Amino acid sequence: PRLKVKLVKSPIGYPKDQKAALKALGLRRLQQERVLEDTPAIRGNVEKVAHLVRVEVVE
Amino acid sequence: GSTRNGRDSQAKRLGVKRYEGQVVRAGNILVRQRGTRFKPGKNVGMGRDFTLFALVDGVVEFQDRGRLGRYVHVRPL
RNA sequence: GAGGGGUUGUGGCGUGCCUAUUGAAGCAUGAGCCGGCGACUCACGGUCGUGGGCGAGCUUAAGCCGUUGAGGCGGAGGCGUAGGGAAACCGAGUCCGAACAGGGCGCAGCGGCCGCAAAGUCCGCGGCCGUGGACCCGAAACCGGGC
RNA sequence: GUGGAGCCUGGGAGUGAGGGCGCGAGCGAUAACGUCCGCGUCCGAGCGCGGGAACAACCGAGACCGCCAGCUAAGGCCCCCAAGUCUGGGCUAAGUGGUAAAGGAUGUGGCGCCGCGAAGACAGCCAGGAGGUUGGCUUAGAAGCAGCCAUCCUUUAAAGAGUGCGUAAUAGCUCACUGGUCGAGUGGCGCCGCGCCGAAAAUGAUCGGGGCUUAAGCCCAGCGCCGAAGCUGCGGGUCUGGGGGAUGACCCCAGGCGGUAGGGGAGCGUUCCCGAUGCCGAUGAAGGCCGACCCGCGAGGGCGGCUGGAGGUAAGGGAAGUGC
RNA sequence: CGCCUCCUAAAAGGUAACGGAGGCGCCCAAAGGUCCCCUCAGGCGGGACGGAAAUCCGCCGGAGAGCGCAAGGGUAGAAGGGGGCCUGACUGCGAGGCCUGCAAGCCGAGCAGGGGCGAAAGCCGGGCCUAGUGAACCGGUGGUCCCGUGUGGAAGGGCCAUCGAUCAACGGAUAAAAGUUACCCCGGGGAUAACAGGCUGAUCUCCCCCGAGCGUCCACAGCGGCGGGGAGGUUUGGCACCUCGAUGUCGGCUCGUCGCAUCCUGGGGCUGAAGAAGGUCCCAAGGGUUGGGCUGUUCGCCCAUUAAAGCGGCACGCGAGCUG
RNA sequence: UCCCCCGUGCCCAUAGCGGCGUGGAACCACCCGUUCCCAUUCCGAACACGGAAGUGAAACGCGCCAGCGCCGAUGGUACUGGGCGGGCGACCGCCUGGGAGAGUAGGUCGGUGCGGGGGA
Ligand SMILES: CC(=O)[C@H]1O[C@@H](OC2=CCC(/C=C(\C)C(=O)N[C@@H]3[C@H](O)[C@@H](O)[C@H]4OCO[C@H]4[C@@H]3O)=CC2=O)[C@@H](O)[C@@H]1O
Ligand SMILES: NC(=[NH2+])NCCC[C@H](N)C(=O)O
Ligand SMILES: [Mg+2]
Ligand SMILES: [Mg+2]
Ligand SMILES: [Mg+2]
Ligand SMILES: [Mg+2]
Ligand SMILES: [Mg+2]
Ligand SMILES: [Mg+2]
Ligand SMILES: [Mg+2]
Ligand SMILES: [Mg+2]
Ligand SMILES: [Mg+2]
Ligand SMILES: [Mg+2]
Ligand SMILES: [Mg+2]
Ligand SMILES: [Mg+2]
Ligand SMILES: [Mg+2]
Ligand SMILES: [Mg+2]
Ligand SMILES: [Mg+2]
Ligand SMILES: [Mg+2]
Ligand SMILES: [Mg+2]
Ligand SMILES: [Mg+2]
Ligand SMILES: [Mg+2]
Ligand SMILES: [Mg+2]
Ligand SMILES: [Mg+2]
Ligand SMILES: [Mg+2]
Ligand SMILES: [Mg+2]
Ligand SMILES: [Mg+2]
Ligand SMILES: [Mg+2]
Ligand SMILES: [Mg+2]
Ligand SMILES: [Mg+2]
Ligand SMILES: [Mg+2]
Ligand SMILES: [Mg+2]
Ligand SMILES: [Mg+2]
Ligand SMILES: [Mg+2]
Ligand SMILES: [Mg+2]
Ligand SMILES: [Mg+2]
Ligand SMILES: [Mg+2]
Ligand SMILES: [Mg+2]
Ligand SMILES: [Mg+2]
Ligand SMILES: [Mg+2]
Ligand SMILES: [Mg+2]
Ligand SMILES: [Mg+2]
Ligand SMILES: [Mg+2]
Ligand SMILES: [Mg+2]
Ligand SMILES: [Mg+2]
Ligand SMILES: [Mg+2]
Ligand SMILES: [Mg+2]
Ligand SMILES: [Mg+2]
Ligand SMILES: [Mg+2]
Ligand SMILES: [Mg+2]
Ligand SMILES: [Mg+2]
Ligand SMILES: [Mg+2]
Ligand SMILES: [Mg+2]
Ligand SMILES: [Mg+2]
Ligand SMILES: [Mg+2]
Ligand SMILES: [Mg+2]
Ligand SMILES: [Mg+2]
Ligand SMILES: [Mg+2]
Ligand SMILES: [Mg+2]
Ligand SMILES: [Mg+2]
Ligand SMILES: [Mg+2]
Ligand SMILES: [Mg+2]
Ligand SMILES: [Mg+2]
Ligand SMILES: [Mg+2]
Ligand SMILES: [Mg+2]
Ligand SMILES: [Mg+2]
Ligand SMILES: [Mg+2]
Ligand SMILES: [Mg+2]
Ligand SMILES: [Mg+2]
Ligand SMILES: [Mg+2]
Ligand SMILES: [Mg+2]
Ligand SMILES: [Mg+2]
Ligand SMILES: [Mg+2]
Ligand SMILES: [Mg+2]
Ligand SMILES: [Mg+2]
Ligand SMILES: [Mg+2]
Ligand SMILES: [Mg+2]
Ligand SMILES: [Mg+2]
Ligand SMILES: [Mg+2]
Ligand SMILES: [Mg+2]
Ligand SMILES: [Mg+2]
Ligand SMILES: [Mg+2]
Ligand SMILES: [Mg+2]
Ligand SMILES: [Mg+2]
Ligand SMILES: [Mg+2]
Ligand SMILES: [Mg+2]
Ligand SMILES: [Mg+2]
Ligand SMILES: [Mg+2]
Ligand SMILES: [Mg+2]
Ligand SMILES: [Mg+2]
Ligand SMILES: [Mg+2]
Ligand SMILES: [Mg+2]
Ligand SMILES: [Mg+2]
Ligand SMILES: [Mg+2]
Ligand SMILES: [Mg+2]
Ligand SMILES: [Mg+2]
Ligand SMILES: [Mg+2]
Ligand SMILES: [Mg+2]
Ligand SMILES: [Mg+2]
Ligand SMILES: [Mg+2]
Ligand SMILES: [Mg+2]
Ligand SMILES: [Mg+2]
Ligand SMILES: [Mg+2]
Ligand SMILES: [Mg+2]
Ligand SMILES: [Mg+2]
Ligand SMILES: [Mg+2]
Ligand SMILES: [Mg+2]
Ligand SMILES: [Mg+2]
Ligand SMILES: [Mg+2]
Ligand SMILES: [Mg+2]
Ligand SMILES: [Mg+2]
Ligand SMILES: [Mg+2]
Ligand SMILES: [Mg+2]
Ligand SMILES: [Mg+2]
Ligand SMILES: [Mg+2]
Ligand SMILES: [Mg+2]
Ligand SMILES: [Mg+2]
Ligand SMILES: [Mg+2]
Ligand SMILES: [Mg+2]
Ligand SMILES: [Mg+2]
Ligand SMILES: [Mg+2]
Ligand SMILES: [Mg+2]
Ligand SMILES: [Mg+2]
Ligand SMILES: [Mg+2]
Ligand SMILES: [Mg+2]
Ligand SMILES: [Mg+2]
Ligand SMILES: [Mg+2]
Ligand SMILES: [Mg+2]
Ligand SMILES: [Mg+2]
Ligand SMILES: [Mg+2]
Ligand SMILES: [Mg+2]
Ligand SMILES: [Mg+2]
Ligand SMILES: [Mg+2]
Ligand SMILES: [Mg+2]
Ligand SMILES: [Mg+2]
Ligand SMILES: [Mg+2]
Ligand SMILES: [Mg+2]
Ligand SMILES: [Mg+2]
Ligand SMILES: [Mg+2]
Ligand SMILES: [Mg+2]
Ligand SMILES: [Mg+2]
Ligand SMILES: [Mg+2]
Ligand SMILES: [Mg+2]
Ligand SMILES: [Mg+2]
Ligand SMILES: [Mg+2]
Ligand SMILES: [Mg+2]
Ligand SMILES: [Mg+2]
Ligand SMILES: [Mg+2]
Ligand SMILES: [Mg+2]
Ligand SMILES: [Mg+2]
Ligand SMILES: [Mg+2]
Ligand SMILES: [Mg+2]
Ligand SMILES: [Mg+2]
Ligand SMILES: [Mg+2]
Ligand SMILES: [Mg+2]
Ligand SMILES: [Mg+2]
Ligand SMILES: [Mg+2]
Ligand SMILES: [Mg+2]
Ligand SMILES: [Mg+2]
Ligand SMILES: [Mg+2]
Ligand SMILES: [Mg+2]
Ligand SMILES: [Mg+2]
Ligand SMILES: [Mg+2]
Ligand SMILES: [Mg+2]
Ligand SMILES: [Mg+2]
Ligand SMILES: [Mg+2]
Ligand SMILES: [Mg+2]
Ligand SMILES: [Mg+2]
Ligand SMILES: [Mg+2]
Ligand SMILES: [Mg+2]
Ligand SMILES: [Mg+2]
Ligand SMILES: [Mg+2]
Ligand SMILES: [Mg+2]
Ligand SMILES: [Mg+2]
Ligand SMILES: [Mg+2]
Ligand SMILES: [Mg+2]
Ligand SMILES: [Mg+2]
Ligand SMILES: [Mg+2]
Ligand SMILES: [Mg+2]
Ligand SMILES: [Mg+2]
Ligand SMILES: [Mg+2]
Ligand SMILES: [Mg+2]
Ligand SMILES: [Mg+2]
Ligand SMILES: [Mg+2]
Ligand SMILES: [Mg+2]
Ligand SMILES: [Mg+2]
Ligand SMILES: [Mg+2]
Ligand SMILES: [Mg+2]
Ligand SMILES: [Mg+2]
Ligand SMILES: [Mg+2]
Ligand SMILES: [Mg+2]
Ligand SMILES: [Mg+2]
Ligand SMILES: [Mg+2]
Ligand SMILES: [Mg+2]
Ligand SMILES: [Mg+2]
Ligand SMILES: [Mg+2]
Ligand SMILES: [Mg+2]
Ligand SMILES: [Mg+2]
Ligand SMILES: [Mg+2]
Ligand SMILES: [Mg+2]
Ligand SMILES: [Mg+2]
Ligand SMILES: [Mg+2]
Ligand SMILES: [Mg+2]
Ligand SMILES: [Mg+2]
Ligand SMILES: [Mg+2]
Ligand SMILES: [Mg+2]
Ligand SMILES: [Mg+2]
Ligand SMILES: [Mg+2]
Ligand SMILES: [Mg+2]
Ligand SMILES: [Mg+2]
Ligand SMILES: [Mg+2]
Ligand SMILES: [Mg+2]
Ligand SMILES: [Mg+2]
Ligand SMILES: [Mg+2]
Ligand SMILES: [Mg+2]
Ligand SMILES: [Mg+2]
Ligand SMILES: [Mg+2]
Ligand SMILES: [Mg+2]
Ligand SMILES: [Mg+2]
Ligand SMILES: [Mg+2]
Ligand SMILES: [Mg+2]
Ligand SMILES: [Mg+2]
Ligand SMILES: [Mg+2]
Ligand SMILES: [Mg+2]
Ligand SMILES: [Mg+2]
Ligand SMILES: [Mg+2]
Ligand SMILES: [Mg+2]
Ligand SMILES: [Mg+2]
Ligand SMILES: [Mg+2]
Ligand SMILES: [Mg+2]
Ligand SMILES: [Mg+2]
Ligand SMILES: [Mg+2]
Ligand SMILES: [Mg+2]
Ligand SMILES: [Mg+2]
Ligand SMILES: [Mg+2]
Ligand SMILES: [Mg+2]
Ligand SMILES: [Mg+2]
Ligand SMILES: [Mg+2]
Ligand SMILES: [Mg+2]
Ligand SMILES: [Mg+2]
Ligand SMILES: [Mg+2]
Ligand SMILES: [Mg+2]
Ligand SMILES: [Mg+2]
Ligand SMILES: [Mg+2]
Ligand SMILES: [Mg+2]
Ligand SMILES: [Mg+2]
Ligand SMILES: [Mg+2]
Ligand SMILES: [Mg+2]
Ligand SMILES: [Mg+2]
Ligand SMILES: [Mg+2]
Ligand SMILES: [Mg+2]
Ligand SMILES: [Mg+2]
Ligand SMILES: [Mg+2]
Ligand SMILES: [Mg+2]
Ligand SMILES: [Mg+2]
Ligand SMILES: [Mg+2]
Ligand SMILES: [Mg+2]
Ligand SMILES: [Mg+2]
Ligand SMILES: [Mg+2]
Ligand SMILES: [Mg+2]
Ligand SMILES: [Mg+2]
Ligand SMILES: [Mg+2]
Ligand SMILES: [Mg+2]
Ligand SMILES: [Mg+2]
Ligand SMILES: [Mg+2]
Ligand SMILES: [Mg+2]
Ligand SMILES: [Mg+2]
Ligand SMILES: [Mg+2]
Ligand SMILES: [Mg+2]
Ligand SMILES: [Mg+2]
Ligand SMILES: [Mg+2]
Ligand SMILES: [Mg+2]
Ligand SMILES: [Mg+2]
Ligand SMILES: [Mg+2]
Ligand SMILES: [Mg+2]
Ligand SMILES: [Mg+2]
Ligand SMILES: [Mg+2]
Ligand SMILES: [Mg+2]
Ligand SMILES: [Mg+2]
Ligand SMILES: [Mg+2]
Ligand SMILES: [Mg+2]
Ligand SMILES: [Mg+2]
Ligand SMILES: [Mg+2]
Ligand SMILES: [Mg+2]
Ligand SMILES: [Mg+2]
Ligand SMILES: [Mg+2]
Ligand SMILES: [Mg+2]
Ligand SMILES: [Mg+2]
Ligand SMILES: [Mg+2]
Ligand SMILES: [Mg+2]
Ligand SMILES: [Mg+2]
Ligand SMILES: [Mg+2]
Ligand SMILES: [Mg+2]
Ligand SMILES: [Mg+2]
Ligand SMILES: [Mg+2]
Ligand SMILES: [Mg+2]
Ligand SMILES: [Mg+2]
Ligand SMILES: [Mg+2]
Ligand SMILES: [Mg+2]
Ligand SMILES: [Mg+2]
Ligand SMILES: [Mg+2]
Ligand SMILES: [Mg+2]
Ligand SMILES: [Mg+2]
Ligand SMILES: [Mg+2]
Ligand SMILES: [Mg+2]
Ligand SMILES: [Mg+2]
Ligand SMILES: [Mg+2]
Ligand SMILES: [Mg+2]
């Protein structure tokens, strides 16, 4: 069970800890997609930036 | 036109210094305080200015004993 | 001479340069234009870094001899090889102390004898620091001797 | 959680005038493009790009280079102006939209809530509306209706010693009030949406303009498209990492590459020295003037034609009066 | 102007303003160490002199008293009150920490020496705690006997301990220090005032809402208590945003031009409008809006007239147009 | 291992105040004395010693009672981390996660560890 996370809204203008969450997820470019294992710690950062991101449950 | 106020003293950096579960060494300060807001418990001494400090290496534990007060203990490792 | 050069009618877009500023196209500074001159260096010391030499050692200074764009000699001396203490002094310790206490400051190679790699030190190079005007230009002034 | 993350030692700094905005406070006047802190953010240094008419900091978005390719963001799709004169339901008539408040109003629409009414309402027309009472605090008037410490009867279908107008008083009109007349609604509340007034300032006006009314305005619900230097496709550069391969030989894959103060790296060119008793040079040195050519990311370097007429100087190193 | 307490301070710490409130520059030989004992303020009732409150008794009374002094925290299961013995208001040190730019400041178990109290467990390196303070340099005093300029001494130093700071501008320039400049000068700043502009609109000017009450009667002809909402940007200011490598200032003269909250003339409604003359409001910016005395004046007062002798904006319009 | 009592802890008022009732064999207390140890800023009240005639009156223990005190949901709301909108403002909303305080229903006249003496 995994999470497909697409960065869809720019973090410019958002607090630095939300920029850091993106770094924890490996999201560094707009429209970039990452597939991460679905653990509570990863899901914590995905939710932190949910207003920036598009999520999809996979495999 | 002039102010009779304008004075204040330096802040004193009071408060708890080691929270429950933290590993301390003997002599470590655990609480800076005015009076006995916390009381020394097992393996914790108290100095002339109410400072709580650990008497042994170990782990900090807090305990709220109601009307008996709040206590800081150090459980040896 | 299926390409390119010159010119520019129309359409799109478009707030000089530098300086100083929170912020300048800015109605803030400087510049008419062109050419030439024009501002981070050098000596000595220091501190790191670095390229080499040698290594419990490293290195010479003034000179002297040679050379006439030839190098050599010269160990006086300097840094390092021990620290601690105000000092007497003791010394891998020493200082405080009554202490054999406690504490401060100190004390310590890889390989199959030879290698290597290294204290440290010498020289070159580079950054930055100290002393000099020390990146360059600029006062109002102060002082001396004359007119 | 492998990130231009973190920690340790040391070399070099610059900065120590901030500013807007959002939130939380203090000061100020629940003033200031005001001021002083806190958390955040952007500009500073992103006055690079789209939107906002124009505009550092509002919205969108972090610009390595190239393309007459594609998708989007905010914002837009009647014409200026790229894309809908797109679809369905409603509202507004004020050009409201396209700057303002207490407050005022039979503007409009949607709701609730009372009543009063075919035991005949409301409106209109039609009568009546009356004795005690020129009444009591009362006199200088106070006679229902100048203020009070009053509302009581009587004749009735009905009638408050009185709603408003009038008198100095009186009267008078006329209300609540009851009867007839027609023949179905009528009066009063409260709430919501959108509008109206309240709304005067100095050069010429204007929502950015034109112009727009079952909108090209506003509210609700949709489908499509346009739209940036964001994202994608293709090609290239450089650095970093990983592979090749063993080592800078070149290749392949991946990622980073806005930037002021400032740190670091790699280069270009100028003058001079070694190279050089050499070598290029009158079949033409240096310098000058051209070039649409070649190499180089670039600073530059070649090459060619003309000028010029005697100097110039390689690979590799060295030193500075070195680039306006 | 250093230091302490509380708040501001956005529930860790820290956090500013010429923000809101208070305190310190001491003190105590016990007000210190230890051992033992004791428990408040206040209310009610009772008691000679004796009272709101002196001292006594009883009942209720968890902490509102007390703790030398500000404030806060803490506190009777004592840190409060009383007594006995005492000097730990130790010497030599100090694991480990708090805080922190530095330097300071703070807490501190434990070991040794020699003690105090206690039967003992133990406690004691001043004070319930947080303010009661001052780095160096220079010098004094006691001790130490470490240095002693050929040598022995001595002079003079070092070391240990302690002293002399309103160095209070309290991280403290010298051992030693006030004014004036319109006779002024230089370097700078629109980092910062005076002018004008800007933002703001408290103040200013104007317009409204409410309807007490006035107006013989009658809230609204004309007025409008106490309160409430706005507009304008001509006043005085707030702020300090362009301009200090210069944006010339009051008043006058000259020349206009604009706004309309209209002074006159034109058109109106209401009137407590008989007429005539007025008052008040509405529409209206086309034109017009005098001459003189005083004063630098703007303004204003005055004289004589007038249909009227309007008020504001234009860098308080206009000095590369004049005056001064 | 059950009930009563006596010591001593823990939870820290659901354990408290008040009213009533109960217990003396045992234990505890008051009690009986003040010679002795010790003691009163006076007092054998207290502290202390030696006792054992009495009483559970005081105190203590154990019950019952909800007048006070104490505890107190569920539901709803305020507020809010994060995300969004609106207003010229004072300020007002929406989404997601969190979520009081007051008050209401109700609860409570304690629960429990260890040792000792007694009882069955
Ligand atoms: C002039 C200069 O050289 C420079 O200064 C700048 O200009 C000005 C500076 C100051 C100024 C006015 C001042 C100081 C004043 O106090 N003015 C008041 C009052 O406000 C004024 O209206 C008059 O009122 C009656 O008397 C006056 C009264 O003293 C006017 C200026 O124009 C700059 O642009 C110029 O280059
Ligand atoms: N989920 C929250 N933290 N909400 C905060 C509420 C604040 C916001 N101004 C509102 O009234 O809606
Ligand atoms: Mg998406
Ligand atoms: Mg964004
Ligand atoms: Mg981004
Ligand atoms: Mg944004
Ligand atoms: Mg955040
Ligand atoms: Mg955080
Ligand atoms: Mg991106
Ligand atoms: Mg004062
Ligand atoms: Mg203050
Ligand atoms: Mg002060
Ligand atoms: Mg402080
Ligand atoms: Mg402070
Ligand atoms: Mg403080
Ligand atoms: Mg704390
Ligand atoms: Mg102590
Ligand atoms: Mg103390
Ligand atoms: Mg726990
Ligand atoms: Mg414990
Ligand atoms: Mg052509
Ligand atoms: Mg062309
Ligand atoms: Mg062409
Ligand atoms: Mg075009
Ligand atoms: Mg331009
Ligand atoms: Mg511009
Ligand atoms: Mg240039
Ligand atoms: Mg310049
Ligand atoms: Mg400047
Ligand atoms: Mg400036
Ligand atoms: Mg400025
Ligand atoms: Mg220009
Ligand atoms: Mg210009
Ligand atoms: Mg200027
Ligand atoms: Mg200029
Ligand atoms: Mg300047
Ligand atoms: Mg010139
Ligand atoms: Mg020219
Ligand atoms: Mg030149
Ligand atoms: Mg240099
Ligand atoms: Mg030089
Ligand atoms: Mg040099
Ligand atoms: Mg050097
Ligand atoms: Mg050097
Ligand atoms: Mg070197
Ligand atoms: Mg050598
Ligand atoms: Mg040698
Ligand atoms: Mg030497
Ligand atoms: Mg020495
Ligand atoms: Mg000694
Ligand atoms: Mg030692
Ligand atoms: Mg050591
Ligand atoms: Mg070697
Ligand atoms: Mg070496
Ligand atoms: Mg340096
Ligand atoms: Mg010099
Ligand atoms: Mg000089
Ligand atoms: Mg120089
Ligand atoms: Mg220099
Ligand atoms: Mg002179
Ligand atoms: Mg002099
Ligand atoms: Mg002089
Ligand atoms: Mg002379
Ligand atoms: Mg970085
Ligand atoms: Mg970094
Ligand atoms: Mg790394
Ligand atoms: Mg560094
Ligand atoms: Mg460097
Ligand atoms: Mg450097
Ligand atoms: Mg600086
Ligand atoms: Mg500096
Ligand atoms: Mg400074
Ligand atoms: Mg500053
Ligand atoms: Mg500033
Ligand atoms: Mg600031
Ligand atoms: Mg500031
Ligand atoms: Mg703000
Ligand atoms: Mg802010
Ligand atoms: Mg908001
Ligand atoms: Mg707010
Ligand atoms: Mg705020
Ligand atoms: Mg505040
Ligand atoms: Mg106001
Ligand atoms: Mg500001
Ligand atoms: Mg503001
Ligand atoms: Mg403000
Ligand atoms: Mg900021
Ligand atoms: Mg700057
Ligand atoms: Mg930006
Ligand atoms: Mg930035
Ligand atoms: Mg921008
Ligand atoms: Mg810009
Ligand atoms: Mg542009
Ligand atoms: Mg823009
Ligand atoms: Mg734009
Ligand atoms: Mg545009
Ligand atoms: Mg802009
Ligand atoms: Mg701006
Ligand atoms: Mg980029
Ligand atoms: Mg498309
Ligand atoms: Mg869109
Ligand atoms: Mg448009
Ligand atoms: Mg079109
Ligand atoms: Mg649409
Ligand atoms: Mg349509
Ligand atoms: Mg209208
Ligand atoms: Mg309009
Ligand atoms: Mg309009
Ligand atoms: Mg309204
Ligand atoms: Mg209204
Ligand atoms: Mg209406
Ligand atoms: Mg309506
Ligand atoms: Mg009457
Ligand atoms: Mg009548
Ligand atoms: Mg209107
Ligand atoms: Mg429609
Ligand atoms: Mg596009
Ligand atoms: Mg594009
Ligand atoms: Mg890109
Ligand atoms: Mg590519
Ligand atoms: Mg890189
Ligand atoms: Mg590549
Ligand atoms: Mg690449
Ligand atoms: Mg770059
Ligand atoms: Mg580098
Ligand atoms: Mg070169
Ligand atoms: Mg050059
Ligand atoms: Mg030469
Ligand atoms: Mg030669
Ligand atoms: Mg030659
Ligand atoms: Mg030849
Ligand atoms: Mg020839
Ligand atoms: Mg030729
Ligand atoms: Mg040449
Ligand atoms: Mg040459
Ligand atoms: Mg060329
Ligand atoms: Mg020729
Ligand atoms: Mg040539
Ligand atoms: Mg020659
Ligand atoms: Mg050469
Ligand atoms: Mg060579
Ligand atoms: Mg030069
Ligand atoms: Mg200080
Ligand atoms: Mg605070
Ligand atoms: Mg606070
Ligand atoms: Mg705090
Ligand atoms: Mg801290
Ligand atoms: Mg002050
Ligand atoms: Mg004071
Ligand atoms: Mg005493
Ligand atoms: Mg009493
Ligand atoms: Mg009494
Ligand atoms: Mg008496
Ligand atoms: Mg009494
Ligand atoms: Mg108290
Ligand atoms: Mg006091
Ligand atoms: Mg005592
Ligand atoms: Mg005592
Ligand atoms: Mg004794
Ligand atoms: Mg330490
Ligand atoms: Mg420190
Ligand atoms: Mg201090
Ligand atoms: Mg001892
Ligand atoms: Mg002893
Ligand atoms: Mg002892
Ligand atoms: Mg003894
Ligand atoms: Mg002892
Ligand atoms: Mg001790
Ligand atoms: Mg005390
Ligand atoms: Mg005491
Ligand atoms: Mg004290
Ligand atoms: Mg001190
Ligand atoms: Mg000195
Ligand atoms: Mg001395
Ligand atoms: Mg001596
Ligand atoms: Mg001697
Ligand atoms: Mg001698
Ligand atoms: Mg001698
Ligand atoms: Mg002798
Ligand atoms: Mg001797
Ligand atoms: Mg002697
Ligand atoms: Mg002596
Ligand atoms: Mg001393
Ligand atoms: Mg002195
Ligand atoms: Mg003072
Ligand atoms: Mg000072
Ligand atoms: Mg001073
Ligand atoms: Mg001080
Ligand atoms: Mg000094
Ligand atoms: Mg001094
Ligand atoms: Mg002196
Ligand atoms: Mg002085
Ligand atoms: Mg002085
Ligand atoms: Mg002077
Ligand atoms: Mg004068
Ligand atoms: Mg004078
Ligand atoms: Mg004079
Ligand atoms: Mg003169
Ligand atoms: Mg003169
Ligand atoms: Mg004179
Ligand atoms: Mg002068
Ligand atoms: Mg000057
Ligand atoms: Mg100067
Ligand atoms: Mg100057
Ligand atoms: Mg200014
Ligand atoms: Mg300043
Ligand atoms: Mg100013
Ligand atoms: Mg000024
Ligand atoms: Mg001014
Ligand atoms: Mg002013
Ligand atoms: Mg003025
Ligand atoms: Mg002006
Ligand atoms: Mg001004
Ligand atoms: Mg201006
Ligand atoms: Mg202006
Ligand atoms: Mg304004
Ligand atoms: Mg206003
Ligand atoms: Mg206004
Ligand atoms: Mg006002
Ligand atoms: Mg108005
Ligand atoms: Mg009215
Ligand atoms: Mg009246
Ligand atoms: Mg009337
Ligand atoms: Mg009235
Ligand atoms: Mg009126
Ligand atoms: Mg009034
Ligand atoms: Mg107002
Ligand atoms: Mg007003
Ligand atoms: Mg104005
Ligand atoms: Mg003005
Ligand atoms: Mg002002
Ligand atoms: Mg003003
Ligand atoms: Mg001001
Ligand atoms: Mg200013
Ligand atoms: Mg300024
Ligand atoms: Mg400012
Ligand atoms: Mg100026
Ligand atoms: Mg100039
Ligand atoms: Mg100028
Ligand atoms: Mg000038
Ligand atoms: Mg004036
Ligand atoms: Mg005019
Ligand atoms: Mg008008
Ligand atoms: Mg008229
Ligand atoms: Mg008329
Ligand atoms: Mg008439
Ligand atoms: Mg009349
Ligand atoms: Mg008449
Ligand atoms: Mg009239
Ligand atoms: Mg009217
Ligand atoms: Mg009218
Ligand atoms: Mg007119
Ligand atoms: Mg006109
Ligand atoms: Mg006129
Ligand atoms: Mg005259
Ligand atoms: Mg005359
Ligand atoms: Mg005159
Ligand atoms: Mg006059
Ligand atoms: Mg005159
Ligand atoms: Mg006057
Ligand atoms: Mg007068
Ligand atoms: Mg006349
Ligand atoms: Mg007239
Ligand atoms: Mg006149
Ligand atoms: Mg004017
Ligand atoms: Mg003015
Ligand atoms: Mg003025
Ligand atoms: Mg003027
Ligand atoms: Mg004027
Ligand atoms: Mg003028
Ligand atoms: Mg002039
Ligand atoms: Mg003038
Ligand atoms: Mg002029
Ligand atoms: Mg001029
Ligand atoms: Mg002119
Ligand atoms: Mg001019
Ligand atoms: Mg004149
Ligand atoms: Mg004059
Ligand atoms: Mg028991
Ligand atoms: Mg237990
Ligand atoms: Mg009871
Ligand atoms: Mg009984
Ligand atoms: Mg009982
Ligand atoms: Mg018995
Ligand atoms: Mg019995
Ligand atoms: Mg006796
Ligand atoms: Mg006996
Ligand atoms: Mg007795
Ligand atoms: Mg007893
Ligand atoms: Mg007995
Ligand atoms: Mg009993
Ligand atoms: Mg008892
Ligand atoms: Mg019950
Ligand atoms: Mg609770
Ligand atoms: Mg509750
Ligand atoms: Mg709840
Ligand atoms: Mg929020
Ligand atoms: Mg809300
Ligand atoms: Mg919520
Ligand atoms: Mg929730
Ligand atoms: Mg709450
Ligand atoms: Mg609750
Ligand atoms: Mg109970
Ligand atoms: Mg129990
Ligand atoms: Mg037990
Ligand atoms: Mg038991
Ligand atoms: Mg038993």
